[PDB]
Amino acid sequence: SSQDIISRINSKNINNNDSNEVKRIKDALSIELYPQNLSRDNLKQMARYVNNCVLLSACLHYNIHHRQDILSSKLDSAIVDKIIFGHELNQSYSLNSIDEVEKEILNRYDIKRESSFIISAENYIAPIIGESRHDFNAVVISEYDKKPYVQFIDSWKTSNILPSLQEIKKHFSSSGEFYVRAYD
Ligand code: NA
Repeated sequence: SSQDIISRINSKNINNNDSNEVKRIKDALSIELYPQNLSRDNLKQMARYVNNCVLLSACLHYNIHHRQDILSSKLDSAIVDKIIFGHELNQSYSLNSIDEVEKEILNRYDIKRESSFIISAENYIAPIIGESRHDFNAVVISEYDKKPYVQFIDSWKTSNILPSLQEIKKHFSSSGEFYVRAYD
């Protein structure tokens, strides 16, 4: 798979309107197992390893999928997805709150055991700039004899890379859509 990334990122079959973006990605991206059942501490180490929020979140998603620390950073999510995964990842319908994101993810896990997702928020409050598009990650953690829970992961937000639901909710007002996507 990582060799397919290398082929895509260096290819000449690219619309020149996308050239600078692909170059920014190529410049940032580095290419170098974790257990099948991840722990919260595993996720912390993976989030630290990878660290632009769209690139970071896609890198982390990829690493989680392969259970290995492969991609890191040293942007249109469609272009990023095409490079890292080889296609755009299919999205959910728009969701209206981070609470609803959590519920949808728990439902997907309940039915299909799908456990790792990229979240795209429209009106995330970033420092200084305010409401803005922001990507981050969510993984379902299953600890012994405990109900599965959603761990949000924001590898960009280095002050708190594993926020609680309460903490991440601080970064939203009622303004905003959310979308969930995942590599299959
Ligand atoms: Na926070």
